[PDB]
Amino acid sequence: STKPALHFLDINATEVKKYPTAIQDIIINRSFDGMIIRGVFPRDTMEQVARCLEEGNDGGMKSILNKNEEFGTKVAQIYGHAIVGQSPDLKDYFASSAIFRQACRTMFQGSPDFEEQVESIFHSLSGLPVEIPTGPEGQTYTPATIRLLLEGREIAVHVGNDFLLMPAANHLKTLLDLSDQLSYFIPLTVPEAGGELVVYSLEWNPQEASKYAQMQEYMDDVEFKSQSVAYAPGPGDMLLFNGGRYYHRVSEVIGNSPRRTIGGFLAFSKQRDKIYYWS
Ligand SMILES: O=C(O)CCC(=O)C(=O)O
Ligand code: NI
Repeated sequence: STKPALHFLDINATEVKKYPTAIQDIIINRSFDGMIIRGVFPRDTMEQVARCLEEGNDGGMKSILNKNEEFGTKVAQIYGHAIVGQSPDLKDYFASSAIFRQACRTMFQGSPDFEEQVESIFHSLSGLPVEIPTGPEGQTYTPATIRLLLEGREIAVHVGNDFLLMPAANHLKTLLDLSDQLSYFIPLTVPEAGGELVVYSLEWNPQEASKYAQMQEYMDDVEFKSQSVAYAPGPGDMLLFNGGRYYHRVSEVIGNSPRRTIGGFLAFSKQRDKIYYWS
């Protein structure tokens, strides 16, 4: 057998219209588990946005950089508050999201715009309208956050469907289909080595995972019972995958060129007639 642990497609962004039910196929039919979509953004756009962040002409994006220094020396830094990290009132989250959307729009200079381009892809892959959710008092969710992984840094193993048990999700649970959520991200800059997305074929099992202080130890126990795939998309490629269902991590960055990625999550509306995307 030459079957890998998970089934991913690999397409060029110019071809997304040939896959008008891909989102349905991942979430509903489970006929594959993810896709790499090459060239969603030009490499030149990725270099210019990265230079904005490096040099600080970033539209204010540096004002919402969370260095996560309290959480130790292995953790990612993040521009914007991700919703998984938040209290159920979401006040600070919605304020960061406003800053993020304006800064992001300024850095991409419409060439192409980040939100327009990502929405184009998700529309093509579903046939559905695509929206960033609105909060209950008219706030904006953020479409994305930017993760910054320096040398030696990683994103520890986690699984997206845990969000459905967090109080921060209360308002989104009034809008979303409560089946799997997908993850999407696009690298802005890639490291010399390491910084791979590792997706396990182990599926969401919150009762069992909860017995471990470290979720990595759970993965290591199941490995004792061909159990994962690793991906390193290049700049401007989108990785879209069933992060809700499958445990996943990002491996440690090797070398002094940081890994910078912009992305978030997506899911159907309750009636599966719209796609919502956020971080
Ligand atoms: O590497 C990133 O930016 C995010 C990886 C991840 O955990 C996800 O896409 O759900
Ligand atoms: Ni994730």
